[PDB]
Amino acid sequence: NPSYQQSPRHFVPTGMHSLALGTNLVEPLHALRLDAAGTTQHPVGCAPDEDMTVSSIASRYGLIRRVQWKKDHAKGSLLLQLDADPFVEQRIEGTNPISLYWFAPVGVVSSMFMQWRGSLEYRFDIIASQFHTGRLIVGYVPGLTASLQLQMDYMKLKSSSYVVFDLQESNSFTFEVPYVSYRPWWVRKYGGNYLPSSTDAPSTLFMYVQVPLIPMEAVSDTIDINVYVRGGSSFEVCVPVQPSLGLNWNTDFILRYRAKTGYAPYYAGVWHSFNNSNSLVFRWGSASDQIAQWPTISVPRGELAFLRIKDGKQAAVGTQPWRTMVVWPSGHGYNIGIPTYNAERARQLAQHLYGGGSLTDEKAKQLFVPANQQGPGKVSNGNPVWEVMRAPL
Amino acid sequence: NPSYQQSPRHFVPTGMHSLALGTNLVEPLHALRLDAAGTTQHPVGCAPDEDMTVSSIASRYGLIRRVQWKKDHAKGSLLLQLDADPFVEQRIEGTNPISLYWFAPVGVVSSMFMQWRGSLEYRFDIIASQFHTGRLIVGYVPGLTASLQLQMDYMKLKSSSYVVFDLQESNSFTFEVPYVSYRPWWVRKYGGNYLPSSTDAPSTLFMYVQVPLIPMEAVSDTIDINVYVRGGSSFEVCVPVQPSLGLNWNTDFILRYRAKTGYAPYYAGVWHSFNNSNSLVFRWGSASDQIAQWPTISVPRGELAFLRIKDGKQAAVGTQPWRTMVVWPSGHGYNIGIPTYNAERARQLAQHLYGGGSLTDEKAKQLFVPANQQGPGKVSNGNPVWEVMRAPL
Amino acid sequence: NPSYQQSPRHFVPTGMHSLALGTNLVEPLHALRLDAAGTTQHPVGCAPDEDMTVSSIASRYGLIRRVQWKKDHAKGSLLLQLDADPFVEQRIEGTNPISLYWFAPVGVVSSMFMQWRGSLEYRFDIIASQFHTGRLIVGYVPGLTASLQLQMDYMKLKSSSYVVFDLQESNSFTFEVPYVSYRPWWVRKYGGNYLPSSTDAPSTLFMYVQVPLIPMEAVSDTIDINVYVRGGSSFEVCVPVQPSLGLNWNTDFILRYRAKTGYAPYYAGVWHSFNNSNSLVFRWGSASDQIAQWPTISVPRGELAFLRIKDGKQAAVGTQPWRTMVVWPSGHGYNIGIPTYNAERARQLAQHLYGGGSLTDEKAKQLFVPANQQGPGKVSNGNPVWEVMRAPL
Amino acid sequence: NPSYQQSPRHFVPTGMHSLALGTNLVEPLHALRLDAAGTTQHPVGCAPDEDMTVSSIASRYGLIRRVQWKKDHAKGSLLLQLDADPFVEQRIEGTNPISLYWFAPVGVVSSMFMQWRGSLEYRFDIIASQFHTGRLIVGYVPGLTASLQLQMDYMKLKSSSYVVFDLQESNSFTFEVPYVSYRPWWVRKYGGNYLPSSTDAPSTLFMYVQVPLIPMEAVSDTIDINVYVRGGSSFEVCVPVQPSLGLNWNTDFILRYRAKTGYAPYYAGVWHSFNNSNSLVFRWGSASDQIAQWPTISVPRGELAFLRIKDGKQAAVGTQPWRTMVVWPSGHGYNIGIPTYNAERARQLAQHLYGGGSLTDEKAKQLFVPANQQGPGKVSNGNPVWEVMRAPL
Amino acid sequence: ATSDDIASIVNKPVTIYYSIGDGMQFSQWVGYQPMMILDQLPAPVV
Amino acid sequence: DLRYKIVFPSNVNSNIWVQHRPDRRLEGWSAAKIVNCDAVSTGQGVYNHGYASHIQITRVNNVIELEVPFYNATCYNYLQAFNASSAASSYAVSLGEISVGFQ
Repeated sequence: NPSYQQSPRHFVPTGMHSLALGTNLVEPLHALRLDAAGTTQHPVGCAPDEDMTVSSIASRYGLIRRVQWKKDHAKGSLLLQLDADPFVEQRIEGTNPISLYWFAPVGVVSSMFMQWRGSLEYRFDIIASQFHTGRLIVGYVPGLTASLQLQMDYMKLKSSSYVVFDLQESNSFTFEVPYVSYRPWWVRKYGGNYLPSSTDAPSTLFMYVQVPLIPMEAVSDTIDINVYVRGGSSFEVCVPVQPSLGLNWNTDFILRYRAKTGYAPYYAGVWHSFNNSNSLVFRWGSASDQIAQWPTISVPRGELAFLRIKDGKQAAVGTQPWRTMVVWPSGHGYNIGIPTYNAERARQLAQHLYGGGSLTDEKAKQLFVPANQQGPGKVSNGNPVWEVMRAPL
Repeated sequence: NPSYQQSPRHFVPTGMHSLALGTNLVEPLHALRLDAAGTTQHPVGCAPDEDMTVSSIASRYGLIRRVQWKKDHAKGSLLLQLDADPFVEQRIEGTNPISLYWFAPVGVVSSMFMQWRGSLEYRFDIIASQFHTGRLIVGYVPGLTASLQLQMDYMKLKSSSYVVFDLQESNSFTFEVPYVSYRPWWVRKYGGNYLPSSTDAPSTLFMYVQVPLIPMEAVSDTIDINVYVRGGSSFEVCVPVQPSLGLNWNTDFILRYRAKTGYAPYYAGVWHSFNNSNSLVFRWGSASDQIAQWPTISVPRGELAFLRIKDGKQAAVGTQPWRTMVVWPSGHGYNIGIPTYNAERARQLAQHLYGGGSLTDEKAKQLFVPANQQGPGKVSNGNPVWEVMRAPL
Repeated sequence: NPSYQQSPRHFVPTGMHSLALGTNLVEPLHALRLDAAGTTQHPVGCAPDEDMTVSSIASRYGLIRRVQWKKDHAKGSLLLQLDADPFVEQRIEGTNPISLYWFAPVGVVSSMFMQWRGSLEYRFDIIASQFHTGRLIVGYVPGLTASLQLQMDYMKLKSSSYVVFDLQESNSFTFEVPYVSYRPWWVRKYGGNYLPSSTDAPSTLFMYVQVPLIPMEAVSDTIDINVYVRGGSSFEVCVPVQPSLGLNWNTDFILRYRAKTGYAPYYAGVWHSFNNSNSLVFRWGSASDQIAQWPTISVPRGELAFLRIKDGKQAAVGTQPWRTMVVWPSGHGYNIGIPTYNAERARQLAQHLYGGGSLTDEKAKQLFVPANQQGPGKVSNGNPVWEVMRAPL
Repeated sequence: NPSYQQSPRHFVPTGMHSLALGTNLVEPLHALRLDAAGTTQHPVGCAPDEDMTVSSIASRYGLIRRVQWKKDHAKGSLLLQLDADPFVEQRIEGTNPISLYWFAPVGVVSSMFMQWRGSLEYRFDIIASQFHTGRLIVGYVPGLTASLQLQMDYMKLKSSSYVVFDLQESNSFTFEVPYVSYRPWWVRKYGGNYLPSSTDAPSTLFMYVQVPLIPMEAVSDTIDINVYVRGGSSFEVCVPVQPSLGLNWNTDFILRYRAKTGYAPYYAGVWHSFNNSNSLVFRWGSASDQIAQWPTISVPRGELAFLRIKDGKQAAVGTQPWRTMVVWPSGHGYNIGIPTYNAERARQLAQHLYGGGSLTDEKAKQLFVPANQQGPGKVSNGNPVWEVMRAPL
Repeated sequence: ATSDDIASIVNKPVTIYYSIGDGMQFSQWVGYQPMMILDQLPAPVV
Repeated sequence: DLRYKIVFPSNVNSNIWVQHRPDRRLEGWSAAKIVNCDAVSTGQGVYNHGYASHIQITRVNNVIELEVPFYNATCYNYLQAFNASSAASSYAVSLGEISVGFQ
């Protein structure tokens, strides 16, 4: 047993590893396995077939648009205008207060990333017979603002890049979209509910009618056109951010009087600092000074306020549901909630206090609920809403 | 002495090693030995002979069943039906409230593991002379539900896999059970007292009588058949979970009024916050505010309650055993236990308090036990049960 | 300056090294030297000659017994019986309440270890001339219990292993003791004051007189025989435990009313929680609530108790030595010690309190010592013993 | 990203490196430089010439003694006796209460070390012409005690080692001192102000007059002799301890009533626990219970005491300098300092309290200084001394 | 510590342990003194 | 051998010692359990000298991880619910006897 007498190491401690890095490190863990060298396997028919790859997701066509192209559409009538980005929407006509949207897979996989660049591919499938004859431009104008979305025809379109397609016997084509910008990447269309981060398209795609439809008298006069989107061979995305899209699994949103957050559920119990434990006050726990805290109601001179719970079934319960209360400073730096037997008592206690009285006055004490009404001391159902009852004083 | 000026390391601390991993790591310890390189030895005749190996445990036959096969058993009478799993039971006819069971060693070693698969081997030893003549099917039906455990004969058995055995001169055979399932492994039969984890067998084994017994007039008319189970050459188990079986060394189970857990043993002492240290109250320690805490008795309007210990020998002791008490809020966020001299005093104190009184009332104070009765301040025997004494008020 | 971005290490901390291991590790320390590579030396004549080695200690003879062998000792009279172990004792006839013992060095070095095995060597040096003639057996019986220590002669000895020695001209021999047991090692004779760990010898050594002494008329009729013990060439000990022997450097043992341990020395000072700092109470420090705590005296109904210090010179000192006091609950979860001017006052205060009174009564307050008697506030001499003064009440 | 699942390291933490080791380790630091590989340089003329080396310091002669050797010195008169150690002193005749001393550099460099050994070299430079003729012994006696420092002549000197020097034309020589002891090293002469660590010399050097001086009538009759000391070629020191010598840069020593240490500076402010914040008491801070604490004055029955600051300019200041006060127990485990307007009030307050009164008495309260006299609440100048004013009571 | 923090240190235990180190040599054999047997010590009877 | 990992409470700070005494024979399956030391009569309650001990600093970490070695003088030990017949059979049930104490 020799003695090690050299100088030791001299570190810096931190409490957590790389919460963001994920590629070229070896993250140590407490693996809840039995073998330390054991990993997961895939034998032999339950092997992966689809690699998790953004260039494999964006290379898949998604139907985004249907367009009716009719016989009475004149020479140069607009069929569609849309944005040269993966963020192309198809709104569902639902009755929900928040509307759902269909996206291409390139748009879903580009919602997670901040910046995109590359070519897009719009597949136009024109459902027609071999007896329909027509001709249309799929054009592409480099960067347009919102005021230049109008003042658009088929003639200003032919100044920029455009493709004229004839429909005789082949009823499908694919327009590959150029990527023209002042910037190598392009910041995405929507933010993570940060409305001062909105950005429109790099450029705008149009589809006018160069030659109108001539159908024969034995076929229909209307033709459906499907528009499919996938990110082309040069499409790529880089920087991961919060995705601007959400699932529809829980399609429930909550728009922003009750206890301050955390101070619920509460029950009516006693406290040595409120009338020497002789009267009920709302508590959020059984331990030292676990007293529920309540917001200050805005009350002008000449008025009072007290509280009446909106749904009595949600109230704390003693010998009765505690459906009415007065909120008042405790003297300890926060407001306490003082239940009463009924609204009449609450109104009389609020009258006393907003009238200039004190919680230590005999008139106030006689309006409290006595400690022997605590009963089971059941807690409220969560943090329920109370109506603020206002009156002139 | 040069100065080391480079940048040091940057870890993450954790307080404990792998509590679950056990194979391919080197666990550092404070070994309570003298030599750091010293391990345990086995010289030379106290060497291990049996390796701790699940394939060596499950390869051992365990007697699970005895079946009487008689002369008057008709053609096709059922001898046994059982489950094609290691979890085959033999109940002991004991008088305990919880019943013990015999298992095969394959079933005991499979109780510790979640999932099993492979063939089972049922050894049938038919104790007969060479003058008994019979013939029986040991059949095997793939997956049956509980409603298909009935509607079973020897004729529906012969649609599935079955083996017909003749008994002339060889009085023993071994049926190897196929493993037919939709799942590579199979989740075990019982859970760790989680009744929504019950799962029946993958399949069902039967044993009917194909040809009835013809005994000679000099031999018996009844024949014993032993059924032995061991997991076959392809049997294996994988995932370790909580074992669904327990030992019979301590065959004692406890089915779920006393002090809140931890607040016992207690003694009757004094407290500056209960009548200024002048009266006895139950304490679980001698230090700052170590006051015993007690559950709230459910008491409706129009009643009272007090407590009377079921066994006085278990009571805390001062100048007397403290066999009676009243429980009441302390004013500090929990209920205290206040001993009385007898049940009459306890009833009078409960009358006062449930009647609307306070612990600070002179009428209440005069019903407490004075501090000079603390005596030795002996603690209760554990946390004993009190009877809740109820009366109309 | 590149940035190190790989994942760091993931330890477990402990506060102390191996407190028991000592052989094959390198224990790091803060060496209070100047050179980190510097060790201790032995040049060149102050070199070690004796290696610290248990086989070198146990190979040294220690005189354990003297035996008078006389002329009138009959054929077969017992000279010595003793135990075949290193734990052979020679009691000193001292006047101490605990008796000292002489041991062989093998017994001292075997007291530190739990288990021993091997041969012992008893050297018998028979101090005689070349004109004394005698013959004796040094025998050896394998395992005997306490009830078989009697019923022993020289004839039952010759059934087991024995050696007959003739005394004509060579007056010394060495009997090597066999090691016969059911156990490879052997647990030592005494425990570390744990009396349910006592174990007797593996076997028993005897020495009878085969042929009685024939001395000539010119020599003496009595002969001294020395018995020396050392552990033989096969003796060895293994497991280190607490040694069952102690030194005689401090031959002082302490057999088990005063302050609770730690709450002394104390002085009489004041406390805001005892009569609002107006009266003296024993304190073990000057800081917040450093009040001395005192055991509860067992006092039956119909009696009182107070305390009178056994040696006044050891008392705390104010304007006088505080030789008398009453101990009473403080109201804060422990008993305090309240000095009085004399025994008469102490008896009157105990009468008041055990009579049903309170420390806040005017009658009690007038029996306390006032704060202005604190004087120098000198502490007690350690934690001195008080006599419990009892009286009928 | 693989997962590291092996077992991690298992250290012991300590808070500081080697505070004493300095040679063969690499001490890590937070160097306040910019380059981590950067050290200090010496280009090229500001290079070190003197190595810090104890054998280079002790090899330098330091003048320690001057001796007058006269014509009328008889045959054998003592010129000097001194100690054969590096600790040879030359006292400066200063007027300081602590005296300064001249040392040789060998003595200064040996004061830092505990143990020394080796030869010393005394250079005797006898300032004479080539017409002075004399002869003297520089002798050396091995170990002498203090009682053998006397009974010394030139004849007992010649029993030990001695050197006789003739003075004709060479006026300088060097006596190399032998090192004769029972111990390889030798513990130094003085300790670090630990007077039970004093040790005298290993041996004693003498210088007598073998042949008296014969000067010619044209030269002087007195001759100066310088004695220089340096540690010889075999001198060495080993163990570093606290050095027994101090610098004369700050030649100021402090010989051991005021506030307890740390409780100053203080100001007169208020405290809720002293007359409900209505009166002044000395505080050492503005926070919770930062009250100055004061020693207990020893006061016998029949006397009082109060305090009067020695220098009023050092007093705490409110509406006036607080030059007088009474010190009394606070009731919280320490004494507080209570300022008064003047000595008369202080004497009247001390009379009240040492007379049996209390700080809560109206008579005491009326002698305190009211809170409205706090004024600026200026602190004392450090912890100034107060005179203890005593009077009969 | 100063005078205020030293009040929490009073009556607290400090234990000191020691090993023998290395290069530690005992160099003269002396026999053992009279020992005392530990389970022969009296028990604290009540 | 065996491996023991003892987890102590959190808000305690005190330094904890753990000794292993392989001297205590096991007398019956009764009192083969965790025993709260309530009084000290023999050398059982006291921290003894010569045993294999380790002290865990609760301020650093309130868990101790130790390895109990095999120190019986036997070929094996019994591995059932032990029934005490003799005195020598009591030495061969457990490895030793672990005592944990606070300072």
